Amino acid sequence: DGRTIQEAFDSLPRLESFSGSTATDKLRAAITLGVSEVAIGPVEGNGGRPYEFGDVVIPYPLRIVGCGSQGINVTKGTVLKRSAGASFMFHFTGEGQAQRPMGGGLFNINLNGDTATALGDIIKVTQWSYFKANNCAFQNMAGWGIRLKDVMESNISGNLFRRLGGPSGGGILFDDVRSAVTDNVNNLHIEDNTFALMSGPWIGSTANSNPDLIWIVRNKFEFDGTPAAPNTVDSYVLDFQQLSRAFIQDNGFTHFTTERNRYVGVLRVGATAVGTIKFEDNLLFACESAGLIAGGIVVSRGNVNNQGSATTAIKQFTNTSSKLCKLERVINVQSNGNVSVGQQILPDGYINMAELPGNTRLPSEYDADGETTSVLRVPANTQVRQWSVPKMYKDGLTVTKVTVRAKGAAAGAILSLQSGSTVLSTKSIDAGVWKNYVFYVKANQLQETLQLRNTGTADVLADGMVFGKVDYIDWDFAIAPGTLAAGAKYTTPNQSYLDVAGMRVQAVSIPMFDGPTTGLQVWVEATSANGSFVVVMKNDTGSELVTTVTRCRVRAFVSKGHH
Amino acid sequence: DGRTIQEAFDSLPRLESFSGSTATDKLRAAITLGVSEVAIGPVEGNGGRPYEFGDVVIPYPLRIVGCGSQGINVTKGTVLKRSAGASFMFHFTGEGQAQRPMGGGLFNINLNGDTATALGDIIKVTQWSYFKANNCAFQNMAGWGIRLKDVMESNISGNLFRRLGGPSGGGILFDDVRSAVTDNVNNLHIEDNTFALMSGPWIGSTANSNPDLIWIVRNKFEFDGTPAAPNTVDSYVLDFQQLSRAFIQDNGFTHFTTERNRYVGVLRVGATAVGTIKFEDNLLFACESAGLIAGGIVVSRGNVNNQGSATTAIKQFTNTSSKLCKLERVINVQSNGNVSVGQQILPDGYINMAELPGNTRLPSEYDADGETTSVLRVPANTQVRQWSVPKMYKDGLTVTKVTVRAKGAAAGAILSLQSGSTVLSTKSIDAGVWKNYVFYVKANQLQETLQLRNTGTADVLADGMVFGKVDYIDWDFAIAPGTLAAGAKYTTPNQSYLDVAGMRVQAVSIPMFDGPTTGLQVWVEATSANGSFVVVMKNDTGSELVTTVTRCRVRAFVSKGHH
Amino acid sequence: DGRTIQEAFDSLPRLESFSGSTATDKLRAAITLGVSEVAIGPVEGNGGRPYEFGDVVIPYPLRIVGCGSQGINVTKGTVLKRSAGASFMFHFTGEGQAQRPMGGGLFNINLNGDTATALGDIIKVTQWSYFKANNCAFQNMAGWGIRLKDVMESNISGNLFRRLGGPSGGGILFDDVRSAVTDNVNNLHIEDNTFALMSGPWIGSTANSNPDLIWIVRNKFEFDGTPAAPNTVDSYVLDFQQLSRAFIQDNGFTHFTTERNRYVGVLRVGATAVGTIKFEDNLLFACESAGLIAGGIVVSRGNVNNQGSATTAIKQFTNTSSKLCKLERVINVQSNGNVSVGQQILPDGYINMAELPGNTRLPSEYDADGETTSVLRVPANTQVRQWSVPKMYKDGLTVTKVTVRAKGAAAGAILSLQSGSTVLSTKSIDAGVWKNYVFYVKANQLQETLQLRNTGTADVLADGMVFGKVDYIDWDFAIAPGTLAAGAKYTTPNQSYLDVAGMRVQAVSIPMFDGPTTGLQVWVEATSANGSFVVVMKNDTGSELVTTVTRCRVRAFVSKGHH
Repeated sequence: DGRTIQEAFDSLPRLESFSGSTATDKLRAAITLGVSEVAIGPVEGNGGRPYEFGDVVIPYPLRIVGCGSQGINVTKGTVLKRSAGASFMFHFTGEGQAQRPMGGGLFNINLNGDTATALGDIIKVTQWSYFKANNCAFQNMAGWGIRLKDVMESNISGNLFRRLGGPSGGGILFDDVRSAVTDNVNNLHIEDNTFALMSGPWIGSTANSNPDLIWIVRNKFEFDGTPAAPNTVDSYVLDFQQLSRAFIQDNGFTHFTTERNRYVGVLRVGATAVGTIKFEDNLLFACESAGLIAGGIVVSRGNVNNQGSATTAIKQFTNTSSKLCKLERVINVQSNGNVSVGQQILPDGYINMAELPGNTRLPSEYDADGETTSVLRVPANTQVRQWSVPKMYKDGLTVTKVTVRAKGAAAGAILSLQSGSTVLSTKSIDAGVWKNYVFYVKANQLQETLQLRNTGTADVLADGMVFGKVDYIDWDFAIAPGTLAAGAKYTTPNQSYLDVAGMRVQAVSIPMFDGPTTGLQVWVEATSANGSFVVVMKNDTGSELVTTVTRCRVRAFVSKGHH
Repeated sequence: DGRTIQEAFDSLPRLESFSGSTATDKLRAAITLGVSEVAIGPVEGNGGRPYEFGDVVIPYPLRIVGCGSQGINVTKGTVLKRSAGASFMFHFTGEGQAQRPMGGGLFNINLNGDTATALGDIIKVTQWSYFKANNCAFQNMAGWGIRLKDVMESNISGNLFRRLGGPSGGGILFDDVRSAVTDNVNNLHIEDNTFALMSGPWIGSTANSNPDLIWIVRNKFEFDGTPAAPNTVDSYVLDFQQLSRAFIQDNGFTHFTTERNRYVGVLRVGATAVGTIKFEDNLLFACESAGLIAGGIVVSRGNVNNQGSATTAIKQFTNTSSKLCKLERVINVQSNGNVSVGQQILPDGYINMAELPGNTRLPSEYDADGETTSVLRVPANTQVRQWSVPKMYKDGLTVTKVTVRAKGAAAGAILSLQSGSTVLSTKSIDAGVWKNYVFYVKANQLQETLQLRNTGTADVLADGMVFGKVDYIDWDFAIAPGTLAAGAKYTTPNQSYLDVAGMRVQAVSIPMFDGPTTGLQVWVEATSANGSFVVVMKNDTGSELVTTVTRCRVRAFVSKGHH
Repeated sequence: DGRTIQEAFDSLPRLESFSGSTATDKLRAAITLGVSEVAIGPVEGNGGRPYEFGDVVIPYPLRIVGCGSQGINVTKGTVLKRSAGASFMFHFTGEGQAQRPMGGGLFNINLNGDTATALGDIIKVTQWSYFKANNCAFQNMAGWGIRLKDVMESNISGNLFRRLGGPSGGGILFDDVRSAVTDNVNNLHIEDNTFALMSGPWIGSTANSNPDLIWIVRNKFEFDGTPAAPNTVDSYVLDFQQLSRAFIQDNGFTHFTTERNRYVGVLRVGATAVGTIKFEDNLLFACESAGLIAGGIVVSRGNVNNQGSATTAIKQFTNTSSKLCKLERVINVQSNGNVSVGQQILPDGYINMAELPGNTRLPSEYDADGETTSVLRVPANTQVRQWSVPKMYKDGLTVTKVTVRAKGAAAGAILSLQSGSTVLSTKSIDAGVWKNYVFYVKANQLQETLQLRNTGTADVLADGMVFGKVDYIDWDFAIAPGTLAAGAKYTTPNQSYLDVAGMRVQAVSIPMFDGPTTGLQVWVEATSANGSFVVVMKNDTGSELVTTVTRCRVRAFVSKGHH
């Protein structure tokens, strides 16, 4: 002893070597002793061969430290191979534990499956928190690299994932929740990683996985080739049947195509997905499709695909989500720098109705002819949406206009534009077609908020709207000029600015009519300084003129007050 | 010796064990020797108990390496407890050092306070650079986790912060500058961290802290519960009384409410804060308010709150900053996917005046009725803002119009629109109310720049403006038709296109007037190809007509040149 | 032996000590043995001096582990100095290797050059993957810190770079590709780093480097001072002669000016650069210029410069790229919070033509007078761009208008607006000047897509366009009133709504003419309910009137259908 102070036999560097019979049977000698960190040394101390573990169960936050690195090659560093017919290599599980396991993981380790085809899992983590897998590899099997169930607060960064998955595998799997829907995968970082040459979902989640607050950022995903096990189904690199808050950002994705192992899209989001998925500022190369969004709130912006050697421009998300999606185009630039798919050219001032606030839950649905393909279904006697009027417009001197693109599901839908419960105007909605419905708000009618409501008896599908100030209002009114003797004239009823615009009328257009006014000399007389007017119609023919018109119309122009 | 080459007693693995009497008195034996790295081994070598340090002072970049992990549990890994009545556990300080300490920190260590209520600091870092605290924990006291004064170039990532703070504590504190305002906290990364169940500011700064270039990104902040010490005051998760360049992005924030330990908002920014704070693309859940911005330039976009179980939609930032803030709505989506707070519906083409360039410092102030609540105060004889005219509009054939929303602080404010020192037109500003002031720029007056100036004698508050091309210009002019005999007519003075629009006039509206024109047949005669015109007013009554009008007006429509 | 189980002499902790003669000659004893990890201990075991390596070649993924930290100071931790006249310290190379090196690097090491002026390289990495350099320093020479050739999948994060470069050095260099253009630098992370007081490019690439998928994020770049070797040429902090997919985001940049060692700009991008460079959300302080973009697709948004003590507002990117660039202003705020350079005020609805899709590669070029300085050159008989018409506009009841800003390179350019191969209308383009060319699409002509084509015989330069719905259409038509006897009148040919607007005409303006209409009383008669009309011109003079006009024009207003 007397090692200048302590004793010798200082197995503080608890390497695998101190334990028992064989590597895997040393197993719980490691674990039974409840040692905190175990060194695993390089492939030199096992004679060029990897240490071979199988079905090792870790019930406590055990650091397995290595002296390898992220990388495919197996000839330098710590290397670990799954055993002949074992289901997993390590199962870090707090199932049955009084206190939940918190910490531990895999540091500096090249982890392989026993064979390039062994279905199963490499590393399972169940009911655990603050697992880290750093500077590692996960490779060489046809099951899942890392399988996660009820794991929180965790980190998987700077690793390689390769030759993983197939028919019933993939990379990192968010499995079903363990018990309650809150026993999910949440607060997990997947960063700085490299994914390559894999089958199944590269990252995925099950139909009951309920994941939340997932970072998938600054990774590199690239096809690379087909592994031992090709895909049996149309596949997506990121396949999340459920997903809540998620950042999927600043990643590369390269060569994901149908012909290349059936990667028909980059991201797929299941119908039952909820929370906000940000798919933003990814740089793609020669990818076939952004993917399929069947559910959730998904925001996609800033993504750019260089088409490279691909035969076609990237296809945009197919969206059938029942929820607001804001899917800005994935820009397609050809390898020569030419844009062949640009930003979506929207109608000026277009707002998809799902982007507006409202007091009723209104599921979105797919319509091929909707501006964004996504439209609200609004049943009878139900608010569409209600929004705040800009403070610059509430000056008593601004006419505004709402144009809404709508389709009746059947006969009898009516849209009303309202200020609160006051009905401003109504439009009957034509069944079965998209049409633009125009509603003007006189300057004296505009208040704090506006709403559209279905006041009819059938469902209306609401696409989007344009709302804003206008500098004129159209006006049509009854006339009855009758039969005029030679030289006789008729003067229309007064058209008060109050009725026309709700505010001073600056001027009007020439008047037009619901029929020919042959032989009528027409002019306008102001009846007040505020732009009220009559139209005068004088028989200029020299003999009796039987007029036919019964309506007159103008465009009335509006500016401010009297100065 | 002759250890196949060297000597034995190879205390190159300098564990705590080689030093002196007790853990803390080993203290400077460690430190006096000036050893670079010290291993601290797991809770097994101290008999299930943590090693207990207090008031240990580190004057040199000392790595304290551990074999623990980020995590709450104290039963596996390196664990360190503050001592009975000690103020701190470690003080990494370069106070008095000839050369500033640069490096060192805390690697793989679960750090606890002696008791869940001990006010003080766990870890203080003063006058230091390139401190790293990685894979750690900071927990179990009512003071500050990490206290920072004059620390630069540093990193605190992948840690847990929990059961910290209260009345006079919090998580990570940016304390006052040490001496000169440049002895601040700058270039610090706070990433990949987990904050939980804490009181005070989770991250904060003092009124004299002057921090700059701070990342707070891809962390998880969640209420979790109330710790031993509840908040005594209304609190904010991020409370920066001073802050310059800062990225606060891609974080989760969950369940921050008044009822939940008085977290009345997520972010608060002090009045004296300066540099650009980016609060962007955070995903919130059941949070009560974005917070209160009392100062600085703050940009907030891309944030989305899922309201979840909260009773109310998230409230938006209250902003009283004297400086430009660009605060895009934090979108509120209900747990069912329904938007109940959408993006702010702005007037079409609205620009808040603080977003424009100008040659004078003009502090912003709060006005409830301003479009963004933030408005400029512009004293007499002072420029409001000046901007560049788009090159597409400077073709000699484009009329433009400025609409500015303004309120006089008192009688006598005047806004002038100018091209350089040339005054284009003026509007007297009404005291005490918001009104829209309209200024037209004839096509022949538009040059390189435009400016608004207060040319009056009182302050004007400037909200925002709309500036853009228009396809018409309103025009009003003097007439004097007088008394007309039967059949007699009056022709107005010529209305030159040069005066009307400054360019060819395409057409005009019907003319209106400052009073009734009963009995007057009115038409327009072109006087040139370029749209100049007179109005003719003919007495169509058959007897003497005494007219009353003295002004005529039209809308004049403009298109391009003559072809 | 019988070390309670194993043998003693357990040189599993392979420190440098076990090898051979001297540090560098231990060289391949380390390497020949093919040891995976080598510890290098602190400056204490070499008597206060750094271990001094030179021209050490590593052909296999060797971890060189240290117990230092990122930092300038050389008195605590592992420190390594280049030798007297050696070209490099380590060359991690897989040149000649059967299997490519994958893994290894530099962990916890302060790496210095022998002298502050030694041109050369500190660390070269050639033909390698998954190199990591973490928690390190790279300092004290006038050559390159890290030189990279054919390195992939790699990471350089959390390091210090200082007193590096000069005339023929810099920080991190992406050197030429090794053999095929795919033997590049790709999938590399440069994060969390600190750059300081350096010359040359801080990060750069050669004219043949072809880099792809580079992160440069959340670093701190600051002038700091001039090193031993000042710049001999105008320099850029980031100088990438070639660069494809790259994220340059969330970085600080501080005090980069011409006077401060000739940093004339922050980023320079070479003419032959391709793939999408995102320069986004950087926070600059007292920087002189964003830089010079001579090539590639570059997207720049969210950047803000606080001018601080600098004398001038930051200058914006100079752009001469042949490819689409979307360069949103770098906002300039003065140290007092006043904006002095705001967002670019664009014409309302402006789209630079390069942002649109098209079937032909059309290189962009510089024009000082272009809205963005970047314009397309479109030769004869070639499409300009083609875009999709918004679905809200394709209702058969919407008139739209294209305004395109264009300059003929020479006489004879013609722009045609077309729906597919159907020509809607044409404009001859004036040589040598920018002009706005207006094209109206009647409501009955609008289909699925629109295109502009050069149908002339010279090149046209295309700046940008405005495309959108309009609520009127201008119309001009032939008349022949001739000589009218007293009281006689002329009625123009019918103006069908079909010809005027392609849809119902709501009203028209007063008619104007190609000359004076003195003495003509003019009115309009509707000829149908759908807004067709004639103009009547009656001689109101009482004697023969010889008219002179031959054209009449109106603005025609359009709304929806008949209800």
